Amino acid sequence: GQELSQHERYVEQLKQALKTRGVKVKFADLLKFFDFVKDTCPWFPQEGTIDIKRWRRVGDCFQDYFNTFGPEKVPVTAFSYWNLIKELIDKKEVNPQVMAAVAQTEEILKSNSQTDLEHHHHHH
Repeated sequence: GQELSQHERYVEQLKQALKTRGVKVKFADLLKFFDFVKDTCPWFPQEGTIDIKRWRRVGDCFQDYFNTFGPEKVPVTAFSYWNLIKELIDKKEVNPQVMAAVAQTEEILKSNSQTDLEHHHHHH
């Protein structure tokens, strides 16, 4: 999430995507959930493929994790945020603003790693 928020070319396309839905959120607020998919689905960037057929599994994952660890561990808003990206990818075919961002995210996923740098802190 905060990783993608630093890639300027992707940020330009996301400025269109955040705005076009009319949802009043900051980039920090959106990309917070992009961090959440990496932490819950470490295999998603390994597939390096961003299509709704792949993205549906991310929500299935949040649902499994939600039933196992409760709403205090996974928020119900994670599904709400997830739904926003779900419609964006499902209809990327008529949304070139996000389609370019889908391609850019795949490029960045393939260029990056599941883990890099001293992320020596998990839990709280």
